[PDB]
Amino acid sequence: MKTITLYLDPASLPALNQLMDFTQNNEDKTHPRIFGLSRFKIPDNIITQYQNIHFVELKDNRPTEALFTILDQYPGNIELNIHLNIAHSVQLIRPILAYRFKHLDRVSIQQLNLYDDGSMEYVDLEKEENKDISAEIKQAEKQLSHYLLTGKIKFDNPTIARYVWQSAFPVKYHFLSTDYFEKAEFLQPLKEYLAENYQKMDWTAYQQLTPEQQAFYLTLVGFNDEVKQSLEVQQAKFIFTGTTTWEGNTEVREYYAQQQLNLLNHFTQAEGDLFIGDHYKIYFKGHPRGGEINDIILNNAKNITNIPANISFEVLMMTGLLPDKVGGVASSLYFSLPKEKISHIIFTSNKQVKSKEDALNNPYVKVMRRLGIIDESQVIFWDSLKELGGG
Repeated sequence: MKTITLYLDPASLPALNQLMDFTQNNEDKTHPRIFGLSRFKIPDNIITQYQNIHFVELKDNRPTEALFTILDQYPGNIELNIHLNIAHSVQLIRPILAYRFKHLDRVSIQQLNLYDDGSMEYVDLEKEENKDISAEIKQAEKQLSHYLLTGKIKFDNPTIARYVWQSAFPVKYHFLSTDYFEKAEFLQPLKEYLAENYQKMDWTAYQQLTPEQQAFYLTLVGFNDEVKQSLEVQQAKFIFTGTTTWEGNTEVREYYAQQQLNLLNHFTQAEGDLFIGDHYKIYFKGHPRGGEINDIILNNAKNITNIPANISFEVLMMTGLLPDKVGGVASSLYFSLPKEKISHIIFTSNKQVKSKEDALNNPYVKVMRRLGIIDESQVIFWDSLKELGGG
């Protein structure tokens, strides 16, 4: 009997957790492993160190049929150890369930480990607030066994179905926010249901491996030493989160570059409304699709250190390199940050947000406010901040 470990995720957070799982087990050079991590390319010089390592593409949050080609290489008795994105768990496991049903005597499912995509799960559960959660769980289970038996996916509550895997297999869930499940009242049937099967996502796994495995992990995540060392200086650190353009009544891109510099100045300058203090080392996390706007900010801000697109907040949290403060333009990414680290989040104008009021009704914002992670005074609409000088 062979165990085969499958690592599947179209997003980022589950993949980061699963690359950590691989890193921890990396002394084992031959354990059969199948990677379907859409955002991460494992280096050739890492791959050639392993035997029985496979790669599968995901198309619409589901591995392609090349997955069966891989499994066929393993005749005889197999048990599958599967790691999944929670939000997409139904689509992701699909081909796995289909393969199992053609080999019921040979192939079983050993364990599922599921991790949060991010804020999405929480924003989705909020939509389920006026339902009888207890009866929703019971139906989801019946519809899950029907999916296992026939392959027919039809869930009355796709969101709740993400949390019923235990009706069928051993499962361990890893949550960004266990407080949400323990404090959201409509969710109590679910909390008591998940019983011994959930845990708070751990961010300290990195601190416990060998220095070689740490290096290995930094490599898996594409974290160059240059940026890492800069994030290690012994000084207060602040990250400004950048953006592109917004509804500012102009196609003049320069205007958006100048205004973001003014928003940064509100954190950076003693005269600014959001002043963080004179002793903070400043960093910049520009929008990936920032281009030349990232260029102006970088060239017109004083000693600001740029952080490249691949080093996400999730990457910093996994390696313990998250700065002391994070502030700037709003992104759902702020959902993952510990409370003590969030300073101010500023929302620019678009179709969904035309004011602070609208900003407070943003989905991920509403759940952070419910959780006590940010106060409404930390939420700011962009044009409420004055223009600061130059000197």
